[PDB]
Amino acid sequence: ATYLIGDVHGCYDELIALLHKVEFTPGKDTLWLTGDLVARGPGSLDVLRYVKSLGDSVRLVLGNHDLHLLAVFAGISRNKPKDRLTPLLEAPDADELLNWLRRQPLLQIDEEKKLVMAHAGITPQWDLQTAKECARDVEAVLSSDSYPFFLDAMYGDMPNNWSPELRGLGRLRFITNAFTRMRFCFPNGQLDMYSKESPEEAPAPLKPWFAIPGPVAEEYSIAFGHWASLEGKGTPEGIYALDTGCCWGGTLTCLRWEDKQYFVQPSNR
Ligand SMILES: [Mn+2]
Ligand SMILES: [Mn+2]
Repeated sequence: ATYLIGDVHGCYDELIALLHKVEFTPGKDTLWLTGDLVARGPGSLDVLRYVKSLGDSVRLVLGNHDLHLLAVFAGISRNKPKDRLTPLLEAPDADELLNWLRRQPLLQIDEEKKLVMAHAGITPQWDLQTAKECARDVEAVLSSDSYPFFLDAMYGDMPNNWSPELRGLGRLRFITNAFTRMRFCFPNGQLDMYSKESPEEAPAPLKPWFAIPGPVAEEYSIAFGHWASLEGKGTPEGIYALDTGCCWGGTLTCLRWEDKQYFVQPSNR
């Protein structure tokens, strides 16, 4: 069976309870994770250890907090106490865990299930071949010996319009923002990087990226996390928002793909 779970954010206990609820069995089942495995919750270290241990039984995409963790680890960004990352950073296996984490994809594709996963979704300005190429570009940087310079470069909110003619840092920054930070678009598909509220609270003419017909969404289902104030609701058919804010005291949600059956685990507050 195929299980998809949204942003875990270090909520290891809830993760394990949800997986026991479905009798998740490595070797017979596969787990898809939308990213943001770490930060806010208390068990980032345990989460990373367990997910890494699953090997081929897990298909992960990196989110924005995974990338921030990598930036703290390389000395690029400052650690926030609120992120609760110090046990993970001071772990004796920190190097192993994080060199594994930076080698994971930004994008997961399963042709037989017609299923695409990215942390934030798929911008409507992209077709599938382009999404793939951009994922491969950023992934090559992340898994190279020079990933700290990339992490330093990734911060920024422009450019917000895609073009195959984009180059260098602007290209990397747009790819990163589209995959890990996207929520609302302008009618032409151009990215907005300031509104994090629910679709009903955003001012016109902003709409969710998925309310704009895009070539990928026309042929594929798309699962994603990241956008907690969506609360998993309001998506069109074929769009699955899996982040229900477990680390914020909401719930951790698991979707079984074969029957589209939802299983939910309350936050441990
Ligand atoms: Mn996120
Ligand atoms: Mn998140």
